Amino acid sequence: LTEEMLLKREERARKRRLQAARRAEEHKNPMVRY
Amino acid sequence: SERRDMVADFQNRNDIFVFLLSTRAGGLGINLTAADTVIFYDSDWNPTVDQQAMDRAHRLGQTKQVTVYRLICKGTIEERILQRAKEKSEIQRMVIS
Amino acid sequence: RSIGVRIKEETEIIEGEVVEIQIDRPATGTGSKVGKLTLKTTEMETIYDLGTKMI
Amino acid sequence: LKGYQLKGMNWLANLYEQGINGILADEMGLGKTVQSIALLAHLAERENIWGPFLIISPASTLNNWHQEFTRFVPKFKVLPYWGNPHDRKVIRRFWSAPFHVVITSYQLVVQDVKYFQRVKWQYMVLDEAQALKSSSSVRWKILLQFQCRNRLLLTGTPIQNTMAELWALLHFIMPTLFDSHEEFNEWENQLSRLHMILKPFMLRRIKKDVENELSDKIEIL
Ligand SMILES: Nc1ncnc2c1ncn2[C@@H]1O[C@H](COP(=O)(O)OP(=O)(O)O)[C@@H](O)[C@H]1O
Repeated sequence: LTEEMLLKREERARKRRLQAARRAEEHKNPMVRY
Repeated sequence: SERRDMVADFQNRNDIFVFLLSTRAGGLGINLTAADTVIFYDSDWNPTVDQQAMDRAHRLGQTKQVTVYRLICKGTIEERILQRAKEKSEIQRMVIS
Repeated sequence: RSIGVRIKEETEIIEGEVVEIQIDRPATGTGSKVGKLTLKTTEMETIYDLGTKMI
Repeated sequence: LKGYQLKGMNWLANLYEQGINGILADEMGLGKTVQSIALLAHLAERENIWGPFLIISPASTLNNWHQEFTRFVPKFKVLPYWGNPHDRKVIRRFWSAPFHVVITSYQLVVQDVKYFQRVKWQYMVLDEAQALKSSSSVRWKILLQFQCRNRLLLTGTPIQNTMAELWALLHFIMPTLFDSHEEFNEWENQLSRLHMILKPFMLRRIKKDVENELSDKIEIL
């Protein structure tokens, strides 16, 4: 019920933080034999 | 992106002898203190830009020795650079020294 | 015949005693031979992976 | 930090207290960028630790400008800004102060100013500021329009060209008396006045502060 009002932010926000991190770490770095 | 890994292999290794730079992409802030010596195969038409580029080798981390070379044609045209450089050097001193 | 042209030929040589050789030859094939060779001195020794014209 | 670095830092702190823009024209190889790093961490007045800030730089230095903030003080929220459009622009969707200092270069800034003006800065750091020497440039005409209390110019020795390129950096530091060249050409004598225009907002040393430890360049033609 009430959680979805926050999920619509935080589910995206955890993805923003992760995408920022993985961008920023690039942005800061037979045969014979005789 | 490419400007990082070439510097990161030239600093912090003994694997390489020499690096090629343009006077204007290489001349600013790179701090290649792994270098002992510099050759200007060309001097620039704007004087002191060579000196600004020399000091991106010349700084405190160089424990061993320091040298710089200029290679110049005998009077054909490249003399006009060393002329206009020595001529403008008086102005370029007297604004700070 | 009475004008000399004088040339320094300077080249790198390997001068050693053969320890062992392996030559590998295909069962029939196109002829892509391959092999290894080893050389010694009274001080030092090493292995060379061989090329096609060397073989 | 060696004592001369702290001395230059307190002179920049005096220009901060006085609200004055200036040129960090100490010699090269001394901690040029390092004399700016301590502006954030040294002052007890709190604001310098948590404000928004921005750096403009020549593109080949978009590496040491983040590596410094891994050793001198590693605590800063620092954001690099360069790449393909969706490499760079997308970082503005993450920070939308919540993140402190942004690193940039002149080719980007002259196009991106419309985005950068969406955020205020406390201080502006401008590295190899001789990039602004041409007041005719689209770059200088736009870079004048960034928002801060202080602009600090860093250079590998400033100016060193004819009067057509003296005007732009002085005018970028102060608009006062910088209406036209005619009286400024009057302001030995003329050079002494031009020196006393620069000296209240430019430092000098000669390398002897480090040539106690370092030997000469062997220079050859
Ligand atoms: N913690 C430190 N310990 C010793 N030397 C330091 C330290 N921090 C800075 N330096 C000196 O900084 C010099 C490099 O300066 P750098 O950061 O590249 O600034 P600059 O552009 O002025 O040369 C090195 O020679 C190094 O010895």
